[PDB]
Amino acid sequence: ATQGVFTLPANTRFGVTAFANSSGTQTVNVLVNNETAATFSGQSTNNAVIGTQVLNSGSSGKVQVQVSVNGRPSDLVSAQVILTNELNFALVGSEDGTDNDYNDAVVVINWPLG
Amino acid sequence: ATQGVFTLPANTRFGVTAFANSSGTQTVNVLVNNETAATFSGQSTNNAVIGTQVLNSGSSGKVQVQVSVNGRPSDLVSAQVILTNELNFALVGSEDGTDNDYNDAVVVINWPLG
Amino acid sequence: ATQGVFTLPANTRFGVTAFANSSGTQTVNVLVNNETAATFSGQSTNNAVIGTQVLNSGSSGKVQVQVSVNGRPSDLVSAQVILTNELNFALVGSEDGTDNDYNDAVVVINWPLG
Amino acid sequence: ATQGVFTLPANTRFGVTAFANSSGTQTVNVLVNNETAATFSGQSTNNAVIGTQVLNSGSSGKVQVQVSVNGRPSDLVSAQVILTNELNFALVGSEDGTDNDYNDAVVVINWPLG
Amino acid sequence: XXLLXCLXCLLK
Amino acid sequence: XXLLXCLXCLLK
Amino acid sequence: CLXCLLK
Ligand SMILES: [Ca+2]
Ligand SMILES: [Ca+2]
Ligand SMILES: [Ca+2]
Ligand SMILES: [Ca+2]
Ligand SMILES: [Ca+2]
Ligand SMILES: [Ca+2]
Ligand SMILES: [Ca+2]
Ligand SMILES: [Ca+2]
Repeated sequence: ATQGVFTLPANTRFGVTAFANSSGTQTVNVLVNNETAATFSGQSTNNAVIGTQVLNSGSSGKVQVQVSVNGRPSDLVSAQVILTNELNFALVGSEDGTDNDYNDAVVVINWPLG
Repeated sequence: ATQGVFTLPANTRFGVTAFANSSGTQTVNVLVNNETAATFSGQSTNNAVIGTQVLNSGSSGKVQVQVSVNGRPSDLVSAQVILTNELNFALVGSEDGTDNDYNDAVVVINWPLG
Repeated sequence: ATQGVFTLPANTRFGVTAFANSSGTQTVNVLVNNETAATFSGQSTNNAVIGTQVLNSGSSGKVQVQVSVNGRPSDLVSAQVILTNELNFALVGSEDGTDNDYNDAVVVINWPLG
Repeated sequence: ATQGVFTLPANTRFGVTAFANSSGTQTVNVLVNNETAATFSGQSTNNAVIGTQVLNSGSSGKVQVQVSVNGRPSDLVSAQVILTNELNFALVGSEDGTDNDYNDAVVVINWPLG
Repeated sequence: XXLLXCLXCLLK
Repeated sequence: XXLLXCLXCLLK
Repeated sequence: CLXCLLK
């Protein structure tokens, strides 16, 4: 199944934050209405924030996370969880290799903000 | 029910990161083995990262997140989510006021690292 | 924080199912648009389904789960989870006593159907 | 990434329950320690429970859900969610066709029991 | 179900 | 953040 | 692994 695609409420500001746990330099692309809205890129094996940004979900509300290392797409896993019917997390993990720890880039999307 | 308390695998390194969405200054305390291991502080209404750190879950693995604003404890919501039986997220929302958006301090714990 | 309250897409069919793990007889009430729409009841310490029913989320989409034992409201915990941006679970646990296993009545709401 | 595989605490009783939302007859197999422990089958487009059982996670704790329709394996999505650090759900959705509603067989695994 | 299981069922 | 933000920011 | 041994 498709992973890393979330339907947000339309026109809503949301946070996106990326952490790195890999020898490879991670590139995180955040797409909004099928166009690249943000791109983070960094390297760490110790969970460093390689990017954080507040974006707008746009008229469609559709947000997609894509991860790649040296042009190779990472395998994604994802889910969305909602706490007390209000606080939303969209969670992405990614594996750029063979050890299958799926933390090589970790992406957290949260809303609402403010 | 108790919220903000997670049993991690023992002696395991994890990432802990806090975001703020509130006019009030947020204080986020992370206890390991019932003792403070990190304290984050900051103010933002734009989802700013007010703290990020790697800690060790210790011999018990018990990790507790506490949130307060000018000394007033916030109401907490929390849950743990596991993706592909490997990638863990412990998630906390907090409410310091009356509007109940539960994003005033948002805390994300993730593991494994590396 | 409020638990057991979920905002489904309006006018949508959903399933609600309840399991029992307690010596006390569980009473699960499902409210739609703040009016009782289904009530399950039963006792089991072996996870017996005490009820399962298809309901319509109504014009508001507001679904509430309430659990009591012998007139006494159980403490509730809940979350919502979405898989591949389509499949929804609203999850409820409840505690009627002091051992805090929070399984005394377990309620699973899923959608879409069909 | 692998889906439908969960590491439970070893030698623990857990409930597993399957729902059907498809014109195709669902076959749900539940493996413990890579051996089939339970098999559910039924057809419904209205979320009928086609199986519920209590199983033991065994010495490894490894529980796998497999879904097929007339022998054709279904595409799986899955995650595990933990409430108040105690109540565990392992969730499976499956898709047997082209509409991608991933509700054709829905499987819920919950623990602890009793 | 043993002493406890009886008390349980009995009292509730 | 406007008259709203300023009050909030001031008082807290 | 030698590739990894260089990490
Ligand atoms: Ca990896
Ligand atoms: Ca890694
Ligand atoms: Ca608030
Ligand atoms: Ca807020
Ligand atoms: Ca109990
Ligand atoms: Ca119980
Ligand atoms: Ca389908
Ligand atoms: Ca279907």
